[PDB]
Amino acid sequence: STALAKPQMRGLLARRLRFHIVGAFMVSLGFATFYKFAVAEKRKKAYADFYRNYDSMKDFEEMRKAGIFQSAK
Amino acid sequence: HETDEEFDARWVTYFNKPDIDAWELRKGMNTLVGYDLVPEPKIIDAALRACRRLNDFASAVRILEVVKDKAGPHKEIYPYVIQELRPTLNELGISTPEELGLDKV
Amino acid sequence: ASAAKGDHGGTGARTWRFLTFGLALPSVALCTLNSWLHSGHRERPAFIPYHHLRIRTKPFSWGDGNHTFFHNPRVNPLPTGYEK
Amino acid sequence: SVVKSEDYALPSYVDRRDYPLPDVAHVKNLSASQKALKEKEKASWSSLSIDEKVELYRLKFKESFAEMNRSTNEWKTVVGAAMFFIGFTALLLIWEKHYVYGPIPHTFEEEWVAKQTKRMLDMKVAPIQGFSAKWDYDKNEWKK
Amino acid sequence: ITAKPAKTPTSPKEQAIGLSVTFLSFLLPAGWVLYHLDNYKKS
Amino acid sequence: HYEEGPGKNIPFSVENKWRLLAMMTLFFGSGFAAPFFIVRHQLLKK
Amino acid sequence: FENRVAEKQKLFQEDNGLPVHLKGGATDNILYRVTMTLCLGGTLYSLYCLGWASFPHK
Amino acid sequence: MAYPMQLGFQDATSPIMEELLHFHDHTLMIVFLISSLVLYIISLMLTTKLTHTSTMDAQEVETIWTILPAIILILIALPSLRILYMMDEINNPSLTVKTMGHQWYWSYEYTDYEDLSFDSYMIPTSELKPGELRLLEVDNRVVLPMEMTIRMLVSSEDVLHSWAVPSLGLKTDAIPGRLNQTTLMSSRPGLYYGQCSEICGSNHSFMPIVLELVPLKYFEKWSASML
Amino acid sequence: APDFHDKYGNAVLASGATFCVAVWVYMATQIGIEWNPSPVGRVTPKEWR
Amino acid sequence: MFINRWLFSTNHKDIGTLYLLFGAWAGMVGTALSLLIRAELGQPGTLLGDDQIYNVVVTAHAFVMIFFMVMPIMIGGFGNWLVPLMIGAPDMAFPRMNNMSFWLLPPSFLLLLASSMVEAGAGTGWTVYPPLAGNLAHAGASVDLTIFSLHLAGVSSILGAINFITTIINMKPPAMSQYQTPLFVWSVMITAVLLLLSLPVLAAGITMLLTDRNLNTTFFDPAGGGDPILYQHLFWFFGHPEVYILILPGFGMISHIVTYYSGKKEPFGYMGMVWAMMSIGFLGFIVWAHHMFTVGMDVDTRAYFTSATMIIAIPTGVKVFSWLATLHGGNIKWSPAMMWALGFIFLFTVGGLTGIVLANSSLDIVLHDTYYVVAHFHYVLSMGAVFAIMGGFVHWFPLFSGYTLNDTWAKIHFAIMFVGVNMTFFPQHFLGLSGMPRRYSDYPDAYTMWNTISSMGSFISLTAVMLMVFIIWEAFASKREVLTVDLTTTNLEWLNGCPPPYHTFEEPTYVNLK
Ligand SMILES: CCCCCCCCCCCCCCCCCC(=O)OCC(COC(=O)CCCCCCCCCCCCCCCCC)OC(=O)CCCCCCCCCCCCCCCCC
Ligand code: HEA
Ligand code: HEA
Ligand SMILES: CCCCCC/C=C\CCCCCCCCCC(=O)O[C@H](COC(=O)CCCCCCCCCCCCCCC)COP(=O)(O)OC[C@@H](O)CO
Ligand SMILES: CCCCCC/C=C\CCCCCCCCCC(=O)O[C@H](COC(=O)CCCCCCCCCCCCCCC)COP(=O)(O)OC[C@@H](O)CO
Ligand SMILES: CCCCCCCCCCO[C@@H]1O[C@H](CO)[C@@H](O[C@H]2O[C@H](CO)[C@@H](O)[C@H](O)[C@H]2O)[C@H](O)[C@H]1O
Ligand SMILES: C[C@H](CCC(=O)O)[C@H]1CC[C@H]2[C@@H]3[C@H](O)C[C@@H]4C[C@H](O)CC[C@]4(C)[C@H]3C[C@H](O)[C@]12C
Ligand SMILES: C[C@H](CCC(=O)O)[C@H]1CC[C@H]2[C@@H]3[C@H](O)C[C@@H]4C[C@H](O)CC[C@]4(C)[C@H]3C[C@H](O)[C@]12C
Ligand SMILES: C[C@H](CCC(=O)O)[C@H]1CC[C@H]2[C@@H]3[C@H](O)C[C@@H]4C[C@H](O)CC[C@]4(C)[C@H]3C[C@H](O)[C@]12C
Ligand code: CUA
Ligand SMILES: [O-][O-]
Ligand SMILES: [Cu+2]
Ligand SMILES: [Mg+2]
Ligand code: NA
Repeated sequence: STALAKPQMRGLLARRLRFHIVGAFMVSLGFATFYKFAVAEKRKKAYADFYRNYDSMKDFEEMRKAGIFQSAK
Repeated sequence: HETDEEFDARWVTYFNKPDIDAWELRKGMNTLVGYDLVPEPKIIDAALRACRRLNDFASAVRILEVVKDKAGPHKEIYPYVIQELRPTLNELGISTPEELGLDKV
Repeated sequence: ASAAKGDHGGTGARTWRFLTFGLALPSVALCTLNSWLHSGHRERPAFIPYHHLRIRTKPFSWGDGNHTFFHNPRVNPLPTGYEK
Repeated sequence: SVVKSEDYALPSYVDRRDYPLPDVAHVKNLSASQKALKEKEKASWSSLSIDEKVELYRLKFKESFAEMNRSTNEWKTVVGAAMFFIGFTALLLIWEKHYVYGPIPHTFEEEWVAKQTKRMLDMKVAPIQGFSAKWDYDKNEWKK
Repeated sequence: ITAKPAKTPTSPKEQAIGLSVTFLSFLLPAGWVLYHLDNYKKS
Repeated sequence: HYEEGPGKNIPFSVENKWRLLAMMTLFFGSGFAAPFFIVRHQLLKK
Repeated sequence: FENRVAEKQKLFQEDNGLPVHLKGGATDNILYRVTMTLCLGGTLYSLYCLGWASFPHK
Repeated sequence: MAYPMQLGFQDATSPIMEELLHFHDHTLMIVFLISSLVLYIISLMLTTKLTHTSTMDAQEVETIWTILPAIILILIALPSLRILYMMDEINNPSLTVKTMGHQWYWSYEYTDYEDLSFDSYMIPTSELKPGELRLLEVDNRVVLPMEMTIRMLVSSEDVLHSWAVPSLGLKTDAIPGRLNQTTLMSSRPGLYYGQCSEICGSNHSFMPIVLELVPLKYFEKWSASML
Repeated sequence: APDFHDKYGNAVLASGATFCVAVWVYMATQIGIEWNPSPVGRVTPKEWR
Repeated sequence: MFINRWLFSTNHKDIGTLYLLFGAWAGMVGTALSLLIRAELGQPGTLLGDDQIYNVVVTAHAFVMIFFMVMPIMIGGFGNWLVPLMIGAPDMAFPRMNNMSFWLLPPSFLLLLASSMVEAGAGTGWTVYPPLAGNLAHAGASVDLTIFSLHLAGVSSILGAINFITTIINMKPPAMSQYQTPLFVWSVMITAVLLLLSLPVLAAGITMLLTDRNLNTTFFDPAGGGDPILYQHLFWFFGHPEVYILILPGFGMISHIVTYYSGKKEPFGYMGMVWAMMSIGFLGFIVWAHHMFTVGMDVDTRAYFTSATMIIAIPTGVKVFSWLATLHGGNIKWSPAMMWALGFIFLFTVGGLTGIVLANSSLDIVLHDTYYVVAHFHYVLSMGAVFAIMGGFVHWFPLFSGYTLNDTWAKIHFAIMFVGVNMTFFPQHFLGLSGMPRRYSDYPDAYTMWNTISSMGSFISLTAVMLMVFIIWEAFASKREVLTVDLTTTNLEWLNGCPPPYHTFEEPTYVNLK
């Protein structure tokens, strides 16, 4: 209501850049964590789960029964 | 590397040179607005008085324009500047761009 | 060859400093990295008392006469084999 | 409005927010009235009327900062025209499909695809994630 | 950049002509060859 | 000496925009058409 | 031999407007026309050979 | 084999192909991050009225934009080279099979004991049995034992070819006068498809590879059956 | 004074987007293009052997 | 006078104009070939024929785009027009030899045309590997005409390289050091050194293929003790430098365009940009065998080539971040040229990154000779080299011609092209990861959706090409003559007006040493 106080007048561009480069880092950090869960670990779990109790003979017998093979009717 | 205070003082001295010529006035303002800052009121004050000594009213208005422009979205800088310059604006009879309607398309 | 670079006009200190920091020292840094990756001891091989190796025609003039000057117990066997 | 061609070798006027004080005045050749205004300008600016101050400004500068910084409706034309030409491209594709391309192979027929799909599930194509992983081998249906 | 006004302005109608001619000059010969592909693979 | 200035430093005339349009159409069109006609030539050859 | 370079300097600096490849005189024009005729004719001939080689022949 | 609308790698059928899947995930995360940072910074540079047009000093910031990419490159190269040397390790196989590329089909030789050889041709679309795969089936598949280390030797009797099976992570060029070796190990039975991967003329698109992976006892039965 | 974009930009944008969407939708759905979508959730497997 | 001016030229500007016209015409030919490619693949089955006609088209597409469109436009066109102006020189060092570099190119192109008209064409790939390219699998004249086409293009560029290096070293103002010359001039100098050193090796290799085909040598024939893989080494010792040759003048133009339309007097980090281009040029000579990771090389060699290839990312990233830092703080002018350059920075970066994926020889086993590679190089070529070409063309067209373009039309053109190239090439990453091979006229059914979309994208880019032609016509039709441009104090090529007089700098600039 009285006199206006002096705002920051120097280095406004540099201040904006610093704030948003830091912000971009945080988002990158964030996204790296998302990707590890949703992609890399997801894929590691899917292969580990598939094989943990996988029965390759049983798999073959199912395929053989369906007629898929030339050499094993 | 100089302090802000030593930078500002060089620029005040620059514009306060009594026989500054038109070329030096333009060189000064055109160089200053290249920096990452809005010039301190004490600098603008000296540049406006150089305009007076060079009988150049239009450049005085233009200098207020570029001060506002250099603040970008920081809307509080220009009213603070104008407040700090109002004594000089009154003494020299400088109308602001807004008072002249030069702020509307 | 013209190598693959290409910057004359009147050779000078500035160009050679450019080469020093922009090519020479980076190459040293790369080779320093490469070497620190491949360091780490290698298995010392079985000792075999080959007669063309561990030559002793006269005792060395230091030590007990039987140790080379930069003898490394880990990788340099004596004529009788690796030390304990 | 058709200017000079020694202009390239002479200082010229520019409206540029980072070059606020151009090398020449907007108006080079002054009228008698304008010359008189410039004389008045050597006296106190307080004695200048608003209308006269604007005219001093317009002798020196072409556009004010607000004027030179104005946004435009051009993006509407650009985006709309681009979509028109991308739309026109689909007419080329329709033409190509009608007059150039013949039938695709019989392996795309619905019954072939149904059989092919079973044979792929029978050989457990991509069973960890890609394809058979998405079939419920117990319930004999696509996993929901 | 600054420029003089066009010496020989090209109206929207003239532009429609220039555009149409340009597009046709690309499309019609290729179109004719591609239309007749079957006619070529049999001679 | 040679002619200089806009429209004069080029091996084609821009004196008439419709003659120019014919020229440019023949120029770019012939390059774009050539591969289609070479393909047709190879297909027809044998 | 004697040094007759000065007389060739006078010949090739004569202000007659001729480009350097013709400034030696009428012999230059003959050699140029021979060269260009062989080049352009040879090029036309290469085009005929393309046309012949472009179709099943022999 | 690939399936409709596939975005990524075929499901891994060998341990090395799984390693490559996990390494691709790691590298693609970095590619996505760097791509998106560059796009973001472009938008950041373009969205402010604030200006700074005088000379900027570059030295300090260029340390960061060399050191950080150098570290990223090392973080890619470390697992990349680990997998490379893994692929190369001595493994002693129990079976050697040769394949010879031809224009345009593959032949196979199993000459560890018997002298078995045969040709393997694409099934034409007009001869596919219902539900079989266009451009991918062959008349004679490469029968192989599952869960065993197999040495494949690759060459050519005419032009270059390349012998590939994407779900096993395999691609070995077929070069006349040269005998290239690769190692094959399938974790699962089944049918595994690939296609000629070096341009070789008229029917490059039409000389596929089909492996048929079966239990050892069934492989032995098949071999015995060829006497 | 109003330029080309003031006078026509709204119409160019609206008509451009409308034409583009309509023609690509037609091309994609009405002329027999085979997109070959995934059979997952779509195709009923049918006996082949 | 017309023949004297345009067939007998010794003028760097007119010779640059000839190159630009030649390269534009070649661009139409290469665009038509690319559409024939994508028409063949635009639905499953066969459209044209088997892989022979298809791969004659593919082979010609690549040769035309690289040797007759990009290099003539960037180096012959922009290089001849701009380099002398940017250093205040009155012409090139060898103004008459310069004209021969130009006139060797129509014969080179004619030989390429002839190759495709005789016999069954050269359906070899632009790599021309034996034995497919030998005299048993490619009997007859087609491959030999292709070799001769490359020989003439090679001589053209080698002599042009000698001209540019000499001009740039010898014809600057006496006060101007190499560290006062503009970045585009640097980029042409470095490109020229790469051409000088790499093309003679290509020439050796294709000459050995010619003698294997015609004089009963066996450099590449195992029956004589030769080796097909030797050809590949010789070819790629040239062919990796060649892709840096294709992009370096583009880097130089991008530096100028980004500087200009950011309202800056100078690019950020000038000496770092020089360093980065020199580093890229040097490293570009020691990485070639990353084109050969599946041929059977020893593991340690694969490790070295993986590592040396990835290190090029470091200087390249310096340039990318320096362009961003040049934008930083700018008064941005959203001109059409700026749009091309911004698209360049982002899309070149994507393509460079998938190049780094391929540098990993373990993953390259599965990605080699698939559409993943095609996606990589069309991002750096269709969306890098070409975007730099379009940005420089729109930026400097008023200098070369004296007339302005219609900026709105040019922005529309950019928008169409951006959609078209991304629709064309982004799905090709999926096709590659999922195993679709290169150089195939038809594909297993599973690959249909992305091939269909990619072919649709190729038609959108065709519409952009057609529109460009119209835009150039409109500019010459309307005749808006340039008056002034901004920033001439840091863009010397503009300071003699538009177009500059036939002779410029007859009185050289004055530059003193303080
Ligand atoms: C301008 C428009 C023109 C139109 C043409 C298109 C343009 C391209 C825009 C497209 C916008 C791209 C945004 C990221 C795309 C990732 C798609 C994906 O799911 O990728 C998956 C991976 C493999 O993944 C897998 O193995 C498993 C996938 C399935 C995950 C589980 C979910 C199951 C359902 C899947 C739903 C889909 C998920 C997507 C989720 C979506 C997340 C974003 O494929 C790949 O690696 C392909 C990677 C290619 C390498 C370049 C990467 C760096 C580009 C970053 C900027 C883009 C520039 C675009 C180029 C420029 C773009 C402007
Ligand atoms: C303009 C042309 C051009 C350019 C510039 C490049 C640049 C690169 N290319 Fe590419 N390339 C081609 C054109 C080009 N390429 C062509 C035509 C082929 C195929 C030839 C054929 O077979 O016909 C090909 C093939 C090719 C292969 C062979 C793949 C195969 O056949 O199996 C490889 C493998 O390493 C490769 C890698 C690279 C790399 C690492 C770069 C690097 O220079 C890219 C560096 C750039 C960046 C990395 C992005 C910017 C950097 C940053 C933002 C910093 C931070 C980044 C990181 C930390 C990673 N390219
Ligand atoms: C500069 C190089 C370049 C460019 C620009 C292009 C552009 C395109 N390419 Fe190209 N392509 C190659 C180089 C290039 N290509 C190479 C080297 C190969 C491998 C060959 C081999 O395997 O042996 C290849 C292979 C290749 C294939 C794989 C074939 C196969 O493996 O079977 C495909 C398929 O879609 C393809 C499609 C396209 C498309 C749709 C474009 C489109 O984006 C083209 C669109 C049009 C333009 C980009 C305009 C061009 C014109 C100008 C720029 C002139 C402008 C005029 C003035 C300024 C006056 N290309
Ligand atoms: C059913 C309908 C299908 C339509 C399909 C096409 C769709 C999209 C078309 C969109 C075209 C946009 C083209 C750019 C228009 C803006 C150009 C502009 O804004 O540039 C300014 C235009 O000026 C001016 O008058 C204005 C001049 C405006 C010219 C507009 C011309 C349009 C031509 C369209 C041709 C379409 C053909 C379709 C096929 C039949 C000129 O700039 P300066 O020289 O600096 O100033 C000079 C001043 O004196 C001008 O007054
Ligand atoms: C398979 C069959 C393939 C056949 C391909 C044949 C290709 C081309 C036919 C060549 C016809 C050549 C005719 C003579 C050319 C002489 C050029 C020359 O001598 O150029 C000189 C410059 O090059 C210099 O010096 C540098 C030194 C001179 C360079 C001369 C090079 C001649 C070209 C040979 C091919 C080189 C390939 C190299 C790599 C393998 C002079 O330059 P100008 O601009 O003229 O003048 C400048 C004035 O100031 C001079 O007073
Ligand atoms: C990949 C790039 C190619 C892009 C696609 C081109 C888009 C279409 C352009 C139009 O081309 C024309 O199409 C006509 C058909 O609409 C053809 O007329 C043909 O068909 C007519 C109707 O059946 C007959 O009247 C004519 O005699 C017969 O020539 C004509 O030859 C062809 O020029
Ligand atoms: C369409 C044709 C050019 C076709 C070509 O370039 O291939 C040209 C030749 C002469 C032109 C005509 C006249 O010479 C000039 C007139 C100019 C008006 O502004 C448009 C119609 C106008 C009456 C033109 C119509 C059209 O542009 C014509 C008919
Ligand atoms: C010394 C030379 C030129 C300096 C000059 O005379 O102006 C400069 C120009 C580019 C610089 C290089 C680039 O900035 C890239 C690298 C940046 C790192 O911060 C140091 C090493 C680094 C490799 C630099 C070394 C050196 O400072 C270089 C090579
Ligand atoms: C590829 C080339 C052989 C080409 C040939 O077959 O004609 C050979 C010759 C010399 C080899 C290099 C030298 O042997 C030195 C290095 C040895 C390392 O084990 C691999 C990288 C290393 C840098 C080698 C890479 C590559 O195998 C090179 C460059
Ligand atoms: Cu065999 Cu390709
Ligand atoms: O070549 O990348
Ligand atoms: Cu390479
Ligand atoms: Mg290969
Ligand atoms: Na096809």
